[PDB]
Amino acid sequence: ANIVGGIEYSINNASLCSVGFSVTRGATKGFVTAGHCGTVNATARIGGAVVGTFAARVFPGNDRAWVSLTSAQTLLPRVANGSSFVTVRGSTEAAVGAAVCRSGRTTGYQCGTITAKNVTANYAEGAVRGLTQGNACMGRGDSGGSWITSAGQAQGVASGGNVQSNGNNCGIPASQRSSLFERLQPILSQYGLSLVTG
Amino acid sequence: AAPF
Repeated sequence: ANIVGGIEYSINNASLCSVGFSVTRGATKGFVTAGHCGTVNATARIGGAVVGTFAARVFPGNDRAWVSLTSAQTLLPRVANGSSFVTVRGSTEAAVGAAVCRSGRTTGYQCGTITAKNVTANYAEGAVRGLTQGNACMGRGDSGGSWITSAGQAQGVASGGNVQSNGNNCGIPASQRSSLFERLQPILSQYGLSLVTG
Repeated sequence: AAPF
């Protein structure tokens, strides 16, 4: 399978999540995603084919994971934006006020701006601290997907937000949306990963 | 907030 940020993957033939970013760890290929998407050793599938398993995760507290993939997967420095792509150029963290976009299997590619950093989400499983908040909308299934600047600077992977009855926060005004992401920096250092870029 |  071609690994691009934003596409859908299922976990243990059950839950759906989105790919964050293509990465490597020495000769091992992988992608980073959301910790709540799977437990260590859960099986990841893309289009019905097995592509890898969860190698590690942290959730709650933080919300992060990396899946190591088989050798046959093709890592790409890209994030899906409809039919086109956003090239990954690095991981410079943007500041409050910067515009940002995110891509996921549920709402597609949405952009907004970063409104706050170091936010705590009180999920039913326990708190998740240090999240950054943006007002791009997102829905159930978007978790783990890519947060990136139009310029290609990777920001993080989707964690969660304030959902309405329709399964997303796209029907509410930007001013009231709270879409949270886990910063990428700490996941790269924690797992010793390197981003695939182009 | 809920996870996703």
